[PDB]
Amino acid sequence: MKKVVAVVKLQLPAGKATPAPPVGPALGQHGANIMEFVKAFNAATANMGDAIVPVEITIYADRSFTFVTKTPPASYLIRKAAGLEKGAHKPGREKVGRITWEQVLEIAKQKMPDLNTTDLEAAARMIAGSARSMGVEVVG
Amino acid sequence: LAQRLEGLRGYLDIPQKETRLKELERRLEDPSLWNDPEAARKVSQEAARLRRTVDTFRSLESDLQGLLELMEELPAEEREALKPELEEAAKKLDELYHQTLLNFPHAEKNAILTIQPGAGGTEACDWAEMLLRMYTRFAERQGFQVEVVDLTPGPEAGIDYAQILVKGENAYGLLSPEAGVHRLVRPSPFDASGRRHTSFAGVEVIPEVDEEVEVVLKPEELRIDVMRASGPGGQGVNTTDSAVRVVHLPTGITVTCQTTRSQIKNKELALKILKARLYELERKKREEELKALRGEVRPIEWGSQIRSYVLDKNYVKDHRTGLMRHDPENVLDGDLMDLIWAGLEWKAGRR
RNA sequence: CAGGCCUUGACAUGCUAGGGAACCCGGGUGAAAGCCUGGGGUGCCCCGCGAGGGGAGCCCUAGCACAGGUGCUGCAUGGC
RNA sequence: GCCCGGAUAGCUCAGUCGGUAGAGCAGGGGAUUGAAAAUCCCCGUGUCCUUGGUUCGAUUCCGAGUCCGGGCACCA
Ligand SMILES: [Mg+2]
Ligand SMILES: [Mg+2]
Ligand SMILES: [Mg+2]
Ligand SMILES: [Mg+2]
Ligand SMILES: [Mg+2]
Ligand SMILES: [Mg+2]
Ligand SMILES: [Mg+2]
Ligand SMILES: [Mg+2]
Ligand SMILES: [Mg+2]
Ligand SMILES: [Mg+2]
Ligand SMILES: [Mg+2]
Repeated sequence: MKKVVAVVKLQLPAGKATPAPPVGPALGQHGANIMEFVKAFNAATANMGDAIVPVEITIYADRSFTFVTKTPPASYLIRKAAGLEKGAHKPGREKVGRITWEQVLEIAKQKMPDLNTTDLEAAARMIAGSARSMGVEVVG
Repeated sequence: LAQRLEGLRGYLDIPQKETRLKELERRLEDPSLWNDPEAARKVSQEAARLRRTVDTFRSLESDLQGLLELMEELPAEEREALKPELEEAAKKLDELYHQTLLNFPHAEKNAILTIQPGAGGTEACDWAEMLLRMYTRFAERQGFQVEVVDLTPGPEAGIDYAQILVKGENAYGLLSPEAGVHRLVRPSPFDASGRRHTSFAGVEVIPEVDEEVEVVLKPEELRIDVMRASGPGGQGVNTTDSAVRVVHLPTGITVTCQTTRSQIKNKELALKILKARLYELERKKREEELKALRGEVRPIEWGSQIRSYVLDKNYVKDHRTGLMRHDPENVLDGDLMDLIWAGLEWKAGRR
């Protein structure tokens, strides 16, 4: 989340990104380019690792933008702890994953920034909610 | 080498469609187009087609370089440990296989095979008695089950008419190709000299689709009138609205009735007919609407074979492809994966 | 037919290279095939006691020309 | 709709007082034939229409039903 009157927030891929499939052209309708966010973009994705990179965009109408990178969505970061790829067509009590007690504090070393709370436990109980979103169990 | 063929059967779909995504992913980068509630949906269909056209051409050039690198035909460790690395990376090459076999508008449901004889007479009928067992094993090897709807012999030798229904996942898609008239050349048993003879017999293939039997013409499109009786009668034939007329508008059919001396016994007895004529003219369609869905090839004359079978010199001549197998006797056992392998190409290759 | 192996190969012929030129009992491993492997030593043509290797058998591995097929056609044929 | 008759082997039909079930053709295995017929010996062969009741047991007798075939539907 950044500013308005010419912005867009997406969760880019990881490794490669230039074509149009994921969102390649969607950022162009609201003003964009092909040579500004492809190679001169994966400088961050090459660092964030792989999987997902919730980095977004902000238009100015002159090929300029505020590429403020972000931490993988709490929706994905949970599939790593448990293992599942999707989560569940429908959450509830059943889910193809598992997450022990301190399993949620494994991400405590991940999500600490913009959550709202600097600490690890006053910000982890938030991801315990994404365990009631996708379904992913909470061993305990 | 069985993957230099298949591996490049999808290497031609690259350029043809490649530069096409350019003139499509270039209509997405502009909103001015979206204004069209549908010309912005249709484009997002082509935009999303770079799904099965950007994953294949990608993870297939890997199954061509991650194998032609460490593969010694001599038993090794860093070699026979690469085959199982491409056993499911070749078994998955089947993903592109069924893509040219499961992309039929109606290849799910069971298929129906009508093997009828033709030129060659007393022999030509024998031909169908073989092509039948030929398709019996085929479908009985791949797992599918069979249901002999009908089967009748005849005069000298062979079979007159044989109709069958076979089930099993993705069935029609496998027998649709083997559709046309098959020719045979062998020493006619039913001859004195034993001369070399030919025989023709057709094989039709149509999937089990619509089943039910219903026609509820709701009195929602009927115009019922009630004029005064005609003919004899009495002080009442002039007074009562006996005669009734029910009208069908989406067709143009009209039925009348003065058989009795009551309007209510005539409008229902006049309806008891419109139901009829309709079911006949509503079915006359099912005769013409299903006679072009099957196709056209079926003359059985000399000069129209899809595949030619020969026991003489012994070989099979697929006329549709240009291929000329040498195992005829072997095919008559159900072995048809390969002629259909080529048949699911020549056929579904023009559309 | 299922499974485990072998490629000038089970066999013919000529040829190629440093090997090598009769050669003999095992060890290991595996279902066997096979892969691998632990020792004796070559009459001799004989410059020649010698170093050496010309050396006839001629086995060992790589390479070449080829071998191989109860695969098809008995209406392409012989013979029977 | 009113009244009368039906439905029995796969096809067309015989039958029982209520305690069997039958025919002819078709179809299945042999025989002749060089081979198909024809012919020839051997055979299977039924929830007796749906459904309820009567009965010690109903294909059978009963009340309703689905379908088929006939005779009626006149004096205005
Ligand atoms: Mg006849
Ligand atoms: Mg009168
Ligand atoms: Mg009146
Ligand atoms: Mg002869
Ligand atoms: Mg009958
Ligand atoms: Mg009895
Ligand atoms: Mg009888
Ligand atoms: Mg007989
Ligand atoms: Mg006969
Ligand atoms: Mg019987
Ligand atoms: Mg009178």
